[PDB]
Amino acid sequence: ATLKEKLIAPVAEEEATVPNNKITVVGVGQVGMACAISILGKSLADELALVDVLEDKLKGEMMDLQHGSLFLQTPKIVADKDYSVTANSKIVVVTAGVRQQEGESRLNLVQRNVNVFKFIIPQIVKYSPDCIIIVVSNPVDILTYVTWKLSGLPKHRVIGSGCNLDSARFRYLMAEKLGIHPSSCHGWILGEHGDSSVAVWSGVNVAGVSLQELNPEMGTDNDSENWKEVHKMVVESAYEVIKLKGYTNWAIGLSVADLIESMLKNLSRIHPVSTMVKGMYGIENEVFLSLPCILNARGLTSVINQKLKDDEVAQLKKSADTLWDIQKDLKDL
Amino acid sequence: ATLKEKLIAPVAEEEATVPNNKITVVGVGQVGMACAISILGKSLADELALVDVLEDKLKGEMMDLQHGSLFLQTPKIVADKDYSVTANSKIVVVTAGVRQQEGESRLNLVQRNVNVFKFIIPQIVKYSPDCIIIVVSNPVDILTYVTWKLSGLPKHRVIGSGCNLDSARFRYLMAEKLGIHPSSCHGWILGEHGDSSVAVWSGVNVAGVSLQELNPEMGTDNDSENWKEVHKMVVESAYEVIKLKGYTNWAIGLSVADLIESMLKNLSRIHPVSTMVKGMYGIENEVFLSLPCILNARGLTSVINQKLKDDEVAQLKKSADTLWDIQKDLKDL
Amino acid sequence: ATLKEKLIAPVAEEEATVPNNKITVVGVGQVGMACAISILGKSLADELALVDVLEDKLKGEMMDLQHGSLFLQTPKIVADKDYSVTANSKIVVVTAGVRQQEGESRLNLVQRNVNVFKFIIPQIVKYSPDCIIIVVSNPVDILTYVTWKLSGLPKHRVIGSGCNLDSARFRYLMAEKLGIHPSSCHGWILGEHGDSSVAVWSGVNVAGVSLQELNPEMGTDNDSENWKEVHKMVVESAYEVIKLKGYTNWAIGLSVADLIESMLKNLSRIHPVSTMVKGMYGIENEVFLSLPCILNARGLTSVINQKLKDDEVAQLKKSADTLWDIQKDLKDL
Amino acid sequence: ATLKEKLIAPVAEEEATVPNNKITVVGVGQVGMACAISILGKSLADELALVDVLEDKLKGEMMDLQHGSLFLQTPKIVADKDYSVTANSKIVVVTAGVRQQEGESRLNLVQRNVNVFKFIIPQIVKYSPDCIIIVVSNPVDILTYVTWKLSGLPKHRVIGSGCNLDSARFRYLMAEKLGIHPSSCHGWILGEHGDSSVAVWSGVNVAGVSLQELNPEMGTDNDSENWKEVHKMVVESAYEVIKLKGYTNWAIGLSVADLIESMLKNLSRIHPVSTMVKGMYGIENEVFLSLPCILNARGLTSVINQKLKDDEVAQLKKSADTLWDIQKDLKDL
Ligand SMILES: NC(=O)C1=CN([C@@H]2O[C@H](COP(=O)(O)OP(=O)(O)OC[C@H]3O[C@@H](n4cnc5c(N)ncnc54)[C@H](O)[C@@H]3O)[C@@H](O)[C@H]2O)C=CC1
Ligand SMILES: NC(=O)C1=CN([C@@H]2O[C@H](COP(=O)(O)OP(=O)(O)OC[C@H]3O[C@@H](n4cnc5c(N)ncnc54)[C@H](O)[C@@H]3O)[C@@H](O)[C@H]2O)C=CC1
Ligand SMILES: NC(=O)C1=CN([C@@H]2O[C@H](COP(=O)(O)OP(=O)(O)OC[C@H]3O[C@@H](n4cnc5c(N)ncnc54)[C@H](O)[C@@H]3O)[C@@H](O)[C@H]2O)C=CC1
Ligand SMILES: NC(=O)C1=CN([C@@H]2O[C@H](COP(=O)(O)OP(=O)(O)OC[C@H]3O[C@@H](n4cnc5c(N)ncnc54)[C@H](O)[C@@H]3O)[C@@H](O)[C@H]2O)C=CC1
Repeated sequence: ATLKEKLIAPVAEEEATVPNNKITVVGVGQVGMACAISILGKSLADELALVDVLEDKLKGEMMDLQHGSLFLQTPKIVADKDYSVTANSKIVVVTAGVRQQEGESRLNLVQRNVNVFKFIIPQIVKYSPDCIIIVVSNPVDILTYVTWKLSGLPKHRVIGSGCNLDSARFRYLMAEKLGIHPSSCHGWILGEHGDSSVAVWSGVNVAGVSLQELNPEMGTDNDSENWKEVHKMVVESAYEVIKLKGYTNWAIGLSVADLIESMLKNLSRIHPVSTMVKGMYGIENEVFLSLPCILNARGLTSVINQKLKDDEVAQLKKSADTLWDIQKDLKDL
Repeated sequence: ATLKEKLIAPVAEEEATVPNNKITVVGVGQVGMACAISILGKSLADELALVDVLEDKLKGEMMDLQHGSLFLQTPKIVADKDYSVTANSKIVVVTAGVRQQEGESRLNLVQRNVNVFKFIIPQIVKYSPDCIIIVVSNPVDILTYVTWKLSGLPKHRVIGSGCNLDSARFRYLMAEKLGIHPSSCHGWILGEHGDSSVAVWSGVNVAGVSLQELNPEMGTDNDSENWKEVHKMVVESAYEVIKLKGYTNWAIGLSVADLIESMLKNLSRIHPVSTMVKGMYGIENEVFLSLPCILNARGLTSVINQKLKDDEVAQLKKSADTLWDIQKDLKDL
Repeated sequence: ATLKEKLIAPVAEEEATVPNNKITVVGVGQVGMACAISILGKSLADELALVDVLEDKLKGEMMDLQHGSLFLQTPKIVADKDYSVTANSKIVVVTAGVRQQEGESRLNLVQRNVNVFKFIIPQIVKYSPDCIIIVVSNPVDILTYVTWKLSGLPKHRVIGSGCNLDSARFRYLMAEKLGIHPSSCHGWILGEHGDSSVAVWSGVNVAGVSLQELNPEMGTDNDSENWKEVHKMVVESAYEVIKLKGYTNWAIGLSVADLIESMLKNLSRIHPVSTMVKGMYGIENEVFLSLPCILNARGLTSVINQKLKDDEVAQLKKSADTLWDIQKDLKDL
Repeated sequence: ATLKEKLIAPVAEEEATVPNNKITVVGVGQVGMACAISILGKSLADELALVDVLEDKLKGEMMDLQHGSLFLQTPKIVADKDYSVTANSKIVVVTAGVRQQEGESRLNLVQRNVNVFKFIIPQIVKYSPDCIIIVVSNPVDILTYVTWKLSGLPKHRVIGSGCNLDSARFRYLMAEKLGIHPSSCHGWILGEHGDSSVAVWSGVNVAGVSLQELNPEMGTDNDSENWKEVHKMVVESAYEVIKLKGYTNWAIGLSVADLIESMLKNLSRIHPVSTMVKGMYGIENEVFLSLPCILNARGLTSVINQKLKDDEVAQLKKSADTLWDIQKDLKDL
C-alpha cells in the first residue's frame, strides 16, 4: 500500500550492510571540503562521513554534496558531530583545527591543534579501530606524531601528508621551467613540510637525465638556473597563495585524493609522505619526516632507501631535533 | 646555454597556438571555484581562464589550481581582471554577482547585477565571438535574458543553469525515498528556478513505470506519499543549505561540469536548462524558462515538446509574466 | 642482498592480503577478453583471475594484459586452468561454453553445457563461496538457471546477462532515430534474451514523454514509425554482427563492466538482467527471465513491479514454458 | 507529423558540424580493435572512423562498437573501405599489415608494404591534411620512414610506436622484481624496436635512486642481477605472447591510447616513440629511432637530449645503418 511496496519486490532479505570503502573527513573547512569533493569526483568512497564541531555548517555541506548525488557514485553521504557516524571507515582524513594566523608563533599553532587532536583521535579509533589515518592539519609532522601516540595504531596506518604537496609544487615549478607536463618532471622534496624541507638534487631528472649531471652547480649560490630559488619558491609560493586568497585548499585536496587512490586501489605507488623515521639516517628520536613511501591497501608498508648526501642527512637530523624538542614537552599523549 | 636549451631539442619550430577546448569561469567565489575544480577534475579544458574584480583572490585561486597540475590534464591555467585573458573560449561560465548591502531592496539587487552584466557580457563576446555562455548568477532566468540581449548571440548559444540543479535535487529526494541511485529515478522540474518551479508528475518514473499511475494522488493535497512536500523540499532544501553554510556551491559546480561534458563531447544529452521560450505554451514575451533541452557542441540545439496539464501551462505563463514585468523596466540592454 | 632488499625497507611486516575487489573471468575467448579489458579499463578489479581449458592461450592473454600494467590500476593479474587461482573473488563472470555459428538452442546442446558447468560452477563456489556469478554463456537464461542449481547460491547472487545488451541495442537504435544520446532514450527489452524478447512500449520515453502516447500504434502494423522493425533489429542486429565478423564481443564486454560497476560501487542502479521469476506474472516454474532489477554490493536485491499488458504477460509465460520444457529433462543438477 | 517532429522542436537550424577530436584506426585486426576499444574507453574521440580492406569484418566491428554506445561518449562511429570516411581526423592510427611469406627477403616484405602504404598514406593526408599519423604496423621503424616519405608531412606529425611498448614491458619487469606499480619504476628502452633496442641503464631509477649507482655492473657480463637478461625478456616476452596466443594486442592498444591522450589533451608528456633522427648521435641517414619525445596537440614537438655512452651511440648508428641499408633500395616513395 506504500508506493515503495507497490514498486519494489525484494529478492534478498534486507540486512545490515557494512561499506567496503568508507572514508571519513574530519573538519569541513576549506581543506576538508576540497578533500571531500576530490574523493567524490574520483568515486573513491562507497560511503563518505563528515565530522566537525560546527553542526550547522556540517549539515549544510552534507546536504550540498547529497544534492550533487546524481553526478557522483557515492550512495551514502552522512555527517554528525558524533563519531558514531564514522564507524568502519577504511581511511580517515584529519583536516580539523585552525590554520596559522599572522602574528602567532609556531608553538602557538602546536598548542591550538594538539588540544583539538586530543579530543578527535581517540574518537576516530573508537569507531574505526582498523582504519588508516591521513593527517593533513598543521603543523603536520608534529600532529602525525601526536596522532600515532593518541591512536595506538601501528606506524604503517598513520600517514602524514608531509612533503606530498611540496613535491607536487616542485614538479609544477620544474614543468614551468621546461614547458612539459609535471608528470614527466621528477624530483623529491623530503624531510620536514614547508621551510626546512630537503630538495634531493641528485634525483631531479627528466626521462632519466640527471639535471645535476647537466648542471653540477644545481643547489649552490653560483647557479644561473637558480635551483636554490626554485626550492625556496616551493615554500614561498604557498605563503603567497595564503596572502592572496587566505588559505590553500585545491592542490592539497587533489593530493589527498591521489594518496587515497593508491591505497584503495592497492597500487603500491611511491609518495613522499611522512612516516616514523627513528633509526633511519642516524635519527635517534620518534619523529615523522617525509621519505619516498610505498602506499597500498595495508597503508604505508615500505620506504625507499636513498643514497642521501651528508648535508641532506644533516638537515634531516636538525629537523628531527627541532620536532623532538617540541614533542618531549607534550603531556597526556 | 640554458638548461632547457641543453635538455630539449625542437622537432617543430615554436608557434602561436589556439586552445581547442578553452573554458572561462567568470567569478571566483565559492560557486565559480566549485565549477573550476569540477571542470578540471573531469579533464574538460585544455586551457582554463579565471576572471574576477578581486585581483589578489583571483591570483591566489589561479596559483592554488596550478599547484595541483600534477594531478590534472589542463596544461594552461590563467587568470586576470582583463577579459583579454578569456580570448578564444569555447564555453564561458558566468557566476559573477554583487553582495547584498544591509537592507537593500530586491529589485535594487537585481539592477546592480544587471549593471555588472552590462560591462562583463560585451567583453566576453569581444574576446570569444564563437563561445557558448552558461549563466549561473542569480536571479538566473532574468540574467540569462540579459546575457542574451547584451551578447547579441543566437538563442542556441546562451544557456541558463535554470532548473538543472532543481531537477538533480528532485531526483536525489526521490532516490532517497526509494533506496535507488538518482540516475535510475527520472523526473523533471521545469519553468522558473526556485519557488515557482513546475514538477511534471506525469513524467516521474522508475524503469518506465509511471509513479503517478501507481499513486494517482501524487502532486495533490490528498496524498499519503506527500509528493507535494518533495517538490516543496526541492525549493526549501536550497534555502536550508544557504541558512546552514551561507551559500550553495558543490552541487551547482557538478551540474555545470555535467552540461559542459554534454557540449564538449557533442553528446546531445537532454538537460532541464533555461532557453528562450517565446512562442511556446502560449508565452508571448522574450523570457527564459527551463524545458528538457538537447545539448551538444553547437550548444542548445533542440527542446522536447511536452503536452503539459492546464495548471502546468498556467504556472509557466504566470512565471513568464513575472519575468517580463521585471525585464520590460530594465534599460540599455 | 637482492635489488628489492637494497632498495625497499619494510615499515609493516610482510603479509599476504585478501583482495577487496577480485574479479574472475571464466573463458578467455572473444567475449571473455572483451569483459577483461573493459573491467581493467574501468579500474574495477584490484585482482583479475582468468580461467580457461586452453593453457597456452590463457598464459598468452595473462602476459599481454600484464605488459599493459603501466596503463592500468590492477596490481595482480593471474591465470590458470586450476580454479585455486580464483579464490576470494567478489564477482565471477562465466563466458565459457560453445558460441552460435548462426543461432539455435535445444535439450541436447544444453546438456553438453550442463556437463561443462557441472565441473566449472562447483569449482567457482569451492574457492569463492561468497561470490556473485554473472552468467554470459548462451543460451544465457537456461544457463543462469543451471548455474543457480549447481552453485546452491541464493537467487540474489546468480545474475544472467539476460536483456541488458538487448536493452542497450534498443536504446542505441532509438537514439539513431531521434538524434539524441542513448542515455537520454529510455526503453526496456525484457523476458528472454534474443528472439522472444518483449519490448515494453508503455515505458519508452524521452524526458518522461511517453512515445506510445504520441503514437498509440507503436509496435503494431498500424505504425508509420515501424517501431516493430526496431524491436526486430534488436534481435537481427546481433545475428548480423555474427554474420559479418564471426561473433559479437565489444558491446557485451561493455555491458558486463557496467553491471560490475553498479555492484562494486554499491549504487542500486536498475538493469534489465535475468533473475528467478517463479511466482511473477503467473509464472509457475523456476526459470530466469529479464526484468528491471536493482544491483548493488549484495548482488541483485530487488525487482521493479510493472503494469504490463496481457500480451507481454503471455510472452513471459510462453518463454517460461519454453525454458521449463528444456530444464525439466536436464540431468546431474 | 513524424514522431521526431512532434517530439523535438529545433532551437538552431539543423547543421553539419566538423568533429573536434576525430580518430581514425586503419586496420580492424587484433591490434586495430585493441586501439579502438581503448580510445573509446578513455572517451578520446567525438568521432571514430575504421578503415580496412575486409568490408564484412569492418562493418561487423563498426556495428558491435555502435551497440555499446550507451556505455561510451563517442556519438559517431563510422567505417568504410573508402578513405572519405576518415575526413578531418586529428590522429590516424595505422595498423594495416601484409604478412611475410615464409621464404621471403626483408627488402621484399617492406617493398610489399610500400606498395600498400603507397595508396593508404596519400589517401589519409588527402582527407585529413592537418592529421598526426601514429604508425603501429611492423616492421615499425622502416614503415614510419615509408609513412613520413609518402605523407609529405613535417617530421613532428609522423610518430612511430617504436620502443613505447618495449619501455612499458621494461617497467612492468622492473615492477615485478620490486612489488611496486610500473608507474613508480622509471627506465628507457630506446633506438630500434625489438632485438637491437638500447636499455639506457644510467636512467633506470625508483624515486630518483639510480639503480646503476646501486649496481655499477648493471647491464655487463659480470652482473649479479643479470639486467642483460631483463633487456632480453623485453624482446623475448613479446615473441612468447605471439607463440602462446597467436599475436599481441592489449598492451599495444593501451599504449596507443596513452599517446593519443597526451596529444589530444595537449599535455607535453614524454614518451619513447620513434622520430626522424638524422643529425642526432652522428646518424647521417633519414631513419626513425626511439628517443624520449614530447607529445602534445601539434604532435611530436621536441626530443630530450641524453648523454649517451659510446656503446649506446654506436648501437644507434648501427641500427641507422641497418635501416638505411633496406630503405635506400625502396622504390616509389
Ligand atoms: N599538510 C598540508 O600540506 C596542508 C595543511 N593544511 C592544514 O589543514 C588544516 C585545515 O585548514 P583549513 O581547512 O583551511 O581550515 P578551516 O578553518 O577552513 O577549517 C578547519 C575546520 O576544522 C574544524 N574544527 C576545529 N576544531 C575541531 C574539532 N575539535 N573537531 C572537528 N573539527 C574541528 C573547524 O570548525 C573548521 O570547520 C590547517 O591546519 C591547515 O594549516 C592546509 C593546507 C595544506
Ligand atoms: N543558478 C543556480 O542554481 C545557482 C546560482 N547561484 C548564484 O551564483 C552566483 C555566485 O555565487 P557565489 O560564488 O556564492 O557568490 P560570491 O559573491 O562568493 O562570488 C561572486 C564573485 O563574482 C565577482 N564579481 C563581482 N562583480 C564582478 C565583475 N564585474 N566581474 C567579474 N567578477 C565579478 C565577485 O568579486 C565574487 O568573487 C550568485 O549569483 C549565486 O546566487 C548560486 C548557487 C546556485
Ligand atoms: N549473453 C549475451 O548477451 C552474449 C552471449 N555470448 C556467449 O558468450 C559465450 C562466449 O562466446 P565467445 O567468447 O565468442 O566464444 P569463444 O569460443 O571465443 O570463447 C569460448 C572460450 O570458452 C573456453 N572454454 C570452453 N569450455 C571451457 C571450460 N569447461 N572451462 C573453461 N573455459 C572453457 C574455450 O576454450 C574458449 O576460450 C558464448 O556462449 C556466446 O554465445 C556472446 C555474445 C553475447
Ligand atoms: N609496434 C608494435 O609494438 C606492435 C605492432 N604490431 C603490428 O601491428 C600490425 C597489425 O597486427 P594485427 O592486428 O595482429 O594483424 P591482423 O592480421 O589481425 O590485422 C591486420 C589488418 O590489416 C588489414 N589490412 C591489410 N592490408 C590493408 C590495407 N591495404 N588497407 C587497410 N587495411 C588493411 C587486414 O585486413 C587486417 O584486418 C602488424 O604489422 C603487427 O606486427 C603488433 C603488435 C605490437
